[PDB]
Amino acid sequence: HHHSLGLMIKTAECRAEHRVLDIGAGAGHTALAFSPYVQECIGVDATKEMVEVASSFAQEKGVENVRFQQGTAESLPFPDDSFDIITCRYAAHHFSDVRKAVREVARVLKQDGRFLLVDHYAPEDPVLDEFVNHLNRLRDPSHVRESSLSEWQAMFSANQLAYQDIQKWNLPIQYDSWIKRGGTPADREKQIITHLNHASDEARDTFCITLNQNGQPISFCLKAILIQGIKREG
Ligand SMILES: C[S@@+](CC[C@H](N)C(=O)[O-])C[C@H]1O[C@@H](n2cnc3c(N)ncnc32)[C@H](O)[C@@H]1O
Repeated sequence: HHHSLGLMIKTAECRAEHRVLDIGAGAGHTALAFSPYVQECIGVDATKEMVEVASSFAQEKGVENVRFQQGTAESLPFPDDSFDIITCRYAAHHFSDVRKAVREVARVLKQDGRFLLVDHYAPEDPVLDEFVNHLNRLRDPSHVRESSLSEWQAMFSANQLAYQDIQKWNLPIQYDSWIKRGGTPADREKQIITHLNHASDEARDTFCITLNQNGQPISFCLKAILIQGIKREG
């Protein structure tokens, strides 16, 4: 995943003196990437098991200035106007209330502070929408929703956040490995496979469905993007 991550560093326009907050931080890859360039990274993740991974991994790469902690995006501990940068990467489709999360991002971000949000997203067409969302709840039962770009813009505007699409790009997925990494049972996998085999034309177009002649999926694409948001006023 080095591309999404590099873009954020290019787009973030770091400063020696900045403080960074990585939300849904995971094994903490974003949080570490930033570390050489900013003062301090803080990262939150909901699962405690992930805080530990993150924090030991930090230690393993011996970086002093990043630290992880447990919490949720819908309720960040931190004070208002207390970060220059916030990163959120392939985590939002997991939040149980993305509306609130943005509101919190808004709160805790400083004025003219930047929100670098990377994720994949539903196309505007609701039918294509369901398609890509249903393909992912099937793979990952923890998948809440990948909101659409209209939706992201409406949320940004709703929170005095100035929306800019830095760059889109298709996310190739190699079906076979995607399944492994995701741990899915062969029950669900059969539903995934039916799903991909009965794709509308529009669907197998928009998501690059490539299949073995036996119906067995080779590959497809998610729609990745990097929105950047900047806290202005209302
Ligand atoms: C798939 S990981 C994303 C990868 C990671 N953020 C990175 O940049 O490398 C999604 C993360 O979201 C966390 N998560 C799920 N719901 C959350 C929530 N409501 N608030 C904060 N984190 C959440 C999970 O623990 C998980 O680590």
